[PDB]
Amino acid sequence: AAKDVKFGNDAGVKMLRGVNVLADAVKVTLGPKGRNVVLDKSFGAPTITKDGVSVAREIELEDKFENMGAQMVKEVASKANDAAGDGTTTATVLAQAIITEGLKAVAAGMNPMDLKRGIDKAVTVAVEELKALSVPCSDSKAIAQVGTISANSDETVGKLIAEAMDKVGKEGVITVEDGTGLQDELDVVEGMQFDRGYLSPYFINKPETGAVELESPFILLADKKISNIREMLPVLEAVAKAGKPLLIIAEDVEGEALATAVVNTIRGIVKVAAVKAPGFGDRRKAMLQDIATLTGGTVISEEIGMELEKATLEDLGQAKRVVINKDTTTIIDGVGEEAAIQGRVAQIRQQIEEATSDYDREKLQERVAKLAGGVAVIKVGAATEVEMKEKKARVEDALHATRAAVEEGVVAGGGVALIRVASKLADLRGQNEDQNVGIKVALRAMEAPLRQIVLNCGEEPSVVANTVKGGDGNYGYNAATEEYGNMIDMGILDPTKVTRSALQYAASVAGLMITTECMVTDLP
Amino acid sequence: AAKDVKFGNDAGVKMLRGVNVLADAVKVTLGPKGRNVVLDKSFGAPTITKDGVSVAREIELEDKFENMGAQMVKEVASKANDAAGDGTTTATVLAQAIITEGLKAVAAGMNPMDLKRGIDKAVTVAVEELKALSVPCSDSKAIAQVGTISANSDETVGKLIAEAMDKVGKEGVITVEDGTGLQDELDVVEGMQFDRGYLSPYFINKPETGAVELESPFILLADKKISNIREMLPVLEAVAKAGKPLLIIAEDVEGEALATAVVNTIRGIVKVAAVKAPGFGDRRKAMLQDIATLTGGTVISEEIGMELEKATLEDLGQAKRVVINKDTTTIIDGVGEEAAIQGRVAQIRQQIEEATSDYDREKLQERVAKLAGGVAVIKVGAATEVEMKEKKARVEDALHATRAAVEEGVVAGGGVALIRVASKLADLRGQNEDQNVGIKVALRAMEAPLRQIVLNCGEEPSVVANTVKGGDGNYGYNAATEEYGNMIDMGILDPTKVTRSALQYAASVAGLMITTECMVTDLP
Amino acid sequence: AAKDVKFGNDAGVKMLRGVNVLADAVKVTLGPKGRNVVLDKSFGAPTITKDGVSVAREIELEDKFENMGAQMVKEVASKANDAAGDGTTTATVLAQAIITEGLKAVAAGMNPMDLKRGIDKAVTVAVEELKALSVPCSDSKAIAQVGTISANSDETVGKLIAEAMDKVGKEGVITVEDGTGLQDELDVVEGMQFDRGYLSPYFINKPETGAVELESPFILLADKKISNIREMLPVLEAVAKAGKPLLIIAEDVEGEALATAVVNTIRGIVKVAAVKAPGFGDRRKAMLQDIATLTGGTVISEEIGMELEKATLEDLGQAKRVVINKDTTTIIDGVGEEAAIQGRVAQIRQQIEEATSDYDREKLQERVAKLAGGVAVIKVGAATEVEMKEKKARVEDALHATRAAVEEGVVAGGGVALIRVASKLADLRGQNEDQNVGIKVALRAMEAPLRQIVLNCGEEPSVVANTVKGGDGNYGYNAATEEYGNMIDMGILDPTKVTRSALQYAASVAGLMITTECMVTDLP
Repeated sequence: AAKDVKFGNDAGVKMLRGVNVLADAVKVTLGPKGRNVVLDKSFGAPTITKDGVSVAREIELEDKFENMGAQMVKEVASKANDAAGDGTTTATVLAQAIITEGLKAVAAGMNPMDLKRGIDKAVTVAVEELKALSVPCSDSKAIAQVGTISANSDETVGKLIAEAMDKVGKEGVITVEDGTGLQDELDVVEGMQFDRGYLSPYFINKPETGAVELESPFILLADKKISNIREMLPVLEAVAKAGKPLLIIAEDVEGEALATAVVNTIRGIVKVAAVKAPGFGDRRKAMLQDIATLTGGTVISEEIGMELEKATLEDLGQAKRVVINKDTTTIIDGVGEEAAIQGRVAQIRQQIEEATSDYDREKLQERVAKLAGGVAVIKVGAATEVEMKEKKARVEDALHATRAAVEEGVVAGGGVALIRVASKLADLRGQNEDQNVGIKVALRAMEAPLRQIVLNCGEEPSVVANTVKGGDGNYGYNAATEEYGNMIDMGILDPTKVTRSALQYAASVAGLMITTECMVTDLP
Repeated sequence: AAKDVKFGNDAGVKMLRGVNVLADAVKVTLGPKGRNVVLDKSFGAPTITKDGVSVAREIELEDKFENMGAQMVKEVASKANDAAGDGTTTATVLAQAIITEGLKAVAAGMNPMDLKRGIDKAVTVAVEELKALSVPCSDSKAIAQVGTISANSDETVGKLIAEAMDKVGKEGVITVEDGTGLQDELDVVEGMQFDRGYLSPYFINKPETGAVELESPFILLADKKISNIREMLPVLEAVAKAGKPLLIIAEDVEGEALATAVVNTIRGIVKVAAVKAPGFGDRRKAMLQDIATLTGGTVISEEIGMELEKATLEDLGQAKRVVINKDTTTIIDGVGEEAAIQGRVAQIRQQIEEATSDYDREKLQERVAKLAGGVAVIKVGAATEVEMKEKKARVEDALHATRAAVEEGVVAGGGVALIRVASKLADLRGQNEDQNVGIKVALRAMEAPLRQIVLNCGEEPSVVANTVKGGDGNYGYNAATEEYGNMIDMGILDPTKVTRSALQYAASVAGLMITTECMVTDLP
Repeated sequence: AAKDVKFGNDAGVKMLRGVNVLADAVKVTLGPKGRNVVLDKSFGAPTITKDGVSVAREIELEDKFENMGAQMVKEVASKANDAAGDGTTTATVLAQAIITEGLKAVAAGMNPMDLKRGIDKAVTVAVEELKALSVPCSDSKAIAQVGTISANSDETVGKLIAEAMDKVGKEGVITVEDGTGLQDELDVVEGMQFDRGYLSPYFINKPETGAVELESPFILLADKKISNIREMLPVLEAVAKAGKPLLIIAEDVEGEALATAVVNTIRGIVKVAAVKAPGFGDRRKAMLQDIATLTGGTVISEEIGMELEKATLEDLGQAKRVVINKDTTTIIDGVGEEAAIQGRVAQIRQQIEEATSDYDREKLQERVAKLAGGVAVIKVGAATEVEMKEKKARVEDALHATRAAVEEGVVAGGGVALIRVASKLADLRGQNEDQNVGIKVALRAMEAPLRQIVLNCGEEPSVVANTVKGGDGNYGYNAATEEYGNMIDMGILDPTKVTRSALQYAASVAGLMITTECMVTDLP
């Protein structure tokens, strides 16, 4: 359709306005003294929330250009939460900061490309600095401390996490489920998890968390690309007769007839979810085998002349439960044959011993790790179903926070780590002056989160920032108690991974936006 | 419907406005320091891009006249990319330049026809000059150097290209596919390629590249003109039963019932693509035979009393994969019979020996070349599916750049070749003064690309252009490092074919537009 | 009246707009290829001019704020012409340049006060550099060369100047008058000149040059402050009876009754001009004596009981002619008594010998210099009254240019001196980064005049500037011949004083304007 096109500063003011609406709405919720945000609902009474992610989700602007600015920052900042399990609001606050001052410099005549180089440099060094400031979290004592901190100081949740991680490894697969009573339960089970999410977002099940749970599903393993439902109908019918849901693990499901029907048609009659087989090339085939033996099912491969038209229920595998999300599939309890699973693990173990290269060995043992590793299932018990459900949420949150913590450590929370590394980089320079202001732009932006936090406290942000900067190490301001001190000792910290992801993604969009000369959108 | 008609300068200002919007939007992305362009999407978050071809694709204007101007330049400039595999944005920048100054002269009272003759002359001589400035790229060392340069200095990609080209000829057919693992693979296979594109653009498949891939398709060869689906339904049903896609190679498919249903109806149920048989007259029939034997299928000819109503699956040929685009069809792995294929090649080889004219011999051997030539398939391997997919793109790009390079050599990139040849033509003259300004208009326009590139660098374009022009040979400005030097040594070059196609097509529309006196369009 | 008040950037854009109208109108006339400007007149046919001072005089804007911006730059830039006899347009061009980029930086968030400090520093050093680049003009050969150059290469005018200056000193008082015939005449005459201009601009006589000529006027010396006409009427009557004009040299004339009547009433009946007595304190009295003896008149001092009520014609002095302007009064031919004048000069000469301090000696000899110096009168002869009048103008212009040249030398004209000193100051820095951009702002602005000059030539200003900067010494671009070379040898130069005044005044307003936060004006 006829388009509306904007160039330079015109497009600049437009994006800045859309970003400021998004950022200003979301940032009010930042910190222990964060304010509420009311989100209207046609469904009934408005929702009062402090979850900056929920607010962002509702932000859409009327002006096509301004809306483009907001949707850009929203997309990138969301990648932070996906990556580190948190960081979206901080990413938005930083983004707004870098974009605001970056565009000012651009409008002052500075070179966009240089400004971006400077911003990029400061971020590189700053990430190094965060890495240095990081406090590791490896021992079970640490793991529990982080866990309870994330679970709002719940010693029990920390224990659970630490116990699960100890019983399955810090990088092992751990799930959280509803308890059967008062007592918590933990049991490692034959299972597996691979980095492959649902093909269609429309597969989301009851779990509001943006996931899909399937009780006793039938796993269908086919290394073919299923684009049409025709050669799969018989299976679907049989599955339907069983009343059990279905999980389709194929090379890829094309939205021509299969994914089309599986979604558009199966909106209640059946529970079917589809995901891509892990890996590519030959490994894709091997892994499907691992999954097959694990679930006790067989893979349908055209190479062997296997026909989905003849795929009977016995070919389908099964698991106690399966949880799929944006980019992961976890097979919780494979109905596989213990000895068979052990046989494969041994078979692959042998292959590793006779490997002729590092690459082969690596991938080979990654597979045995999955099969031989198992899944640790946490069953959150409580006195009442309400408590149980609430605690379960806490466990899920703490689990993510802790995993991120074991991976890259922990750093002073409250927006102090960012303002810390920034104070160090005061002598950093670049190939030229534009690059230098670029560097300054990033450094000043690193103070935005703390200043926002102190703003919601009704305190003076430039005074607290000035004070925190003058200090050293993990010395900061505790907005909860509104007293200065050692952030780590005060138990106010964030996984270094979320602070890093937040900064990097924020700098990413800020950079793109600062080096954008033209915007194209449909006319109203 | 009632039309709106414009004449002379009125139509002139209209087209100029439509061209300036299109060119200004697209040219911001030119050069190593090219800026970003945001393209709104209703599908979700906007797309931030630097691909001038993507931007152009989105340009549609509200004013009917201005939009005509833009659509004209877009259509011709796109032919450059199709021809040389690149050149569209440069073609647009040049076009804008020639059109801007041409119309000024026209409005000054100069003769449009003369102005165009002058422009046309300058381009003829300039193309000769580019030919002279060209550095050949024939030896495998050169082929690899160009290949890696195109693959962002990836020695491996250059190797691949050179290896493939050596194993199948520099003008042989080479395809790129996904790897089966870490290692790259290369294997010549039974295949063929002819200059015939898809009948309907609506046949475009998953490949966003404006192409269509078909895995294990059934090739239908019919030298009849299929306008109605009736006499083809039985075949379609059988194909459907096989679940395999279909490729229809017929004399021509008419949009009455066949192309209508094949597109409008087959939007998911089946995968059907249609293309015209190669050549015309008797050759059309002969070639279809070649394709038939190659794919192992048989041609349905009304001459022999063949009825499509009775066309069974055994009549249909098959290939491992088929890729069709705007103006080409490539049969990657014909399931033909080795001996049969060899028999035909021999049969035609004999025919060549007993040929009674140059024309006969020529076309005869063009056919044996296709059959006896084979297709070189490159399998891009990598450590991860992401890497593999990214590298594969690089290989595809480098492959096109290199093929263009072997054909017409290579020339100083960065908009330097055009400004070079232009500095030489300073004494060129024509039949008269109007023709002379015509010549000047084109020569000055040849500086547009470099000046744009330098503009995006934040540098002074008239100073760099002045300096580059004063130099000689492949001496230019390296916008990457922002230093002058020998473009070829600095590894900054373009295939002479793209620079040529860009200039010629740009001058084409510029000429038409400059000699346009009336525009007709529907009223709003 | 109710006011309209603006602050910060709002007032910024307003002043910038008013300055751009003023500067853009005036700068079109810059250089040998300067364009014309048409200034409407109700009096008859429009005036076509290239005199940037005339254009500026006509610039008044509708918007009260924008007009304030224009009137500010006009007032300061005019001080340059007053000081060095030229420089107004250059001052305007520079001012526009410094203001344009200064305000950009301010709007970018830079500190106004710092920016101004930087600008001020660059100007200080640059003036030093100009002083160093200066070519002295002292010997009569030089004086003549500069003179003819100013007189459009007229060897005769140069001769005249050099002859006059030699016959009366380089810092002596020289006047230009109409010739009595074909031959030029030059004669030193009993006269004097002091730095005191007319009290009311409404005293301007026939000389359109903004001056007042009085033939055989009666000089009235009164050290009293004349605010009322009452005690002066008798004198005025007597003067009227003589029909001769009158020059009133008093301590000060107050606009209550005297200056009121002398102007508002004497608009044709009499020719009366008034100026303040030179110096202050006791010196004011002494000097009046010198003037008295010089003109042969007597001073009326209340101290001695002198009453203006009784001031007869014999008390009034007389001179062949008197010329008064904005800030100077020149008594051309005092009817004093040779011996009396010689007596005073001797009397003061004695006082100098018995002086007890440097200050006394200095001022004492400044007085004898005036009396004993005399005035050199140049009589411009020609073949026709038209030629005579035209040549006379040339002599007056050349005389001013040359005097400025003897005082501070001469520098490469054509906007080359400014771009020269600027290229040297590339390493200059200040107390901080804002101060640094301030410095850069000034340096870049120093290129504006040459770039404008080359712009009017239809040439590329950034190319010529780049070339001139790369050169060294007085190497520049001759816009007249449009060839590079040694500006001084090519005879293209400006008195160092005008280039200096232009830069300083330009930086003055630019600084004030850049550090202005609020503007107040009446509402429309």
